[PDB]
Amino acid sequence: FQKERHDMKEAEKDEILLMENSRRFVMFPIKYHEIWAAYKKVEASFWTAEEIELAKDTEDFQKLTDDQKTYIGNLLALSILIENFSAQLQNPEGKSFYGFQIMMENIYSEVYSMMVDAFFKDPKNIPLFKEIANLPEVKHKAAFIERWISNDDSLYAERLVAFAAKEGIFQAGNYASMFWLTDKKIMPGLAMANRNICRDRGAYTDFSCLLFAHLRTKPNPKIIEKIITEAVEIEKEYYSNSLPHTYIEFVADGLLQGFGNEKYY
Amino acid sequence: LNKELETLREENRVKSDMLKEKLSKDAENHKAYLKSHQVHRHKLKEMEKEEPLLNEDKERTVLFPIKYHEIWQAYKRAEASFWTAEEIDLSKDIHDWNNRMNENERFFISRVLAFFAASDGIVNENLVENFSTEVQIPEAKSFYGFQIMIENIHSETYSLLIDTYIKDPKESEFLFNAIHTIPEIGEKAEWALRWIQDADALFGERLVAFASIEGVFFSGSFASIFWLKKRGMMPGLTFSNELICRDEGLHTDFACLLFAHLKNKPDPAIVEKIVTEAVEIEQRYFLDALPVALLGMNADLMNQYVEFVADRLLVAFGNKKYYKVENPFDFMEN
Ligand SMILES: [Zn+2]
Repeated sequence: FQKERHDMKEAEKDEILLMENSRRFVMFPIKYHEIWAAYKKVEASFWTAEEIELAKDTEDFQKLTDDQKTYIGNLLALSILIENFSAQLQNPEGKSFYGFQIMMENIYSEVYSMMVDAFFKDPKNIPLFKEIANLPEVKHKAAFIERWISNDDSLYAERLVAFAAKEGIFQAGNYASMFWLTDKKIMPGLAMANRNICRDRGAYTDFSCLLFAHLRTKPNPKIIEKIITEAVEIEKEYYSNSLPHTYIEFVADGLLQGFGNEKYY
Repeated sequence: LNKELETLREENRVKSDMLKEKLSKDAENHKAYLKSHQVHRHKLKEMEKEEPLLNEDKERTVLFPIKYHEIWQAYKRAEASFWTAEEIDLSKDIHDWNNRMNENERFFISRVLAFFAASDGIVNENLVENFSTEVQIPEAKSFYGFQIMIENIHSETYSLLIDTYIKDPKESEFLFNAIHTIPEIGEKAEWALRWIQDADALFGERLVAFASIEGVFFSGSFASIFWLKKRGMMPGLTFSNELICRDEGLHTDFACLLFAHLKNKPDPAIVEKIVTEAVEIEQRYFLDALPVALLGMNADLMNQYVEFVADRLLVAFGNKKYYKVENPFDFMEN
């Protein structure tokens, strides 16, 4: 599928999505009902760090196993381009959704920090990985984004599928873990914060499945399965190399179906 | 008809043509100033590379321990003002628009709402591509993060509002076409090009330019709408207008806050020349384009209000008043 990629490159011009929308001063007679309803949906779920209580939630932290404390450490330490995608999507509907997404990301970056603070004390001294941020596993994550998204020789539809991998596939391990550690009464806080981020991250991933869906020229079905797999490999990696399952494959398939493909696992 | 509009426009044709003249020779006075201060501006653009705001802090990773409480608290203040268009009750508005407002009032509110829509995306770039991107400090990032998002809801409010008073597609068309042929538009464009888009421009100077855009360039519109809250009409509009004005006031205040953290600040002469030119373009709108008389307002008192808002801004930058006037509109006491 080399030659055909050349055609899609010339075809991306007929994509009304990537195309202009000029002359539309007033925006309410909505032209993109689908992405708009997607934006309204995340706009309604707007939440903040303040709406989260970690007090009397830190009790159940220091009671965890000596190493379970080390886990969460990196988990937070890790977590703690949307602009480019937003720049390519030419319409008020889409850019509104994107502006909201990066807006919410900063709140996640705050809530995460708060945990690092209320738990591992003010000093970031306890967080080990924080000093060696740029370590192997992440370099592999950075390479993936360097392959399908950053690489000049890439197509919009492709970058979309990769973006979703990076949004839904990747940190699936994280949430999968915390959903466990926050299963039944243990830490009500980290629980709500996790329930939310996972919900929004899901939506942010769907949004790319929604855009993709509206693309007139889809890329080859194999490249898709070729983009996901790689992220599933880069995921299993640190997900089972940082701290002490095959949940990724499950999600990896749902997303595969999300773009109109066959379940690889 | 357009007969009265000419009568009104004419009442301030001399005052207006002056501002026009004044503004005409700025594209020239500016190239001159730049031509003769090349050595000095070159040093400023350099030192810019030393400003805490404009450079990363690799030692900071915790991302929490509040280093800039002034800003963060600004952001939190904003973050607690979240609001949606869905909160705007317009049910009783369409009635007021057809039974209590004259043809001159509707002609004023319309164009005013249209001006708002004609600049709901142009400013999207400034905030990011020419601002958020810079300022390598998280507190400020959070703020701009939230500003851009709020601005998208303001852009919705204008379309929504316009989509409720001006349903007819044809009219909504003429509305903007007649709004694109206004001299002020180019004049604002020229001003920008002079203090924002023109390369070899200082961050500190853009800050004043941006703040002017947020707290001076529409101050008259916001004012002209609270004037309706007085006569007790368009609660759908005056509610949304109140919320947006608060929002813009906040964004301005934020500009001034960042400014205060700059080690090398723009010559007060330049800060005044930027705000002042803004004020002239703003006034011109209501002395040339839309006469406040159209809704029972006094031209002269409007100018004063704008000049007041600028002085209030000039002062929030460390400069000293320039018009020294007083707030003419008691209802804008807020
Ligand atoms: Zn603003």
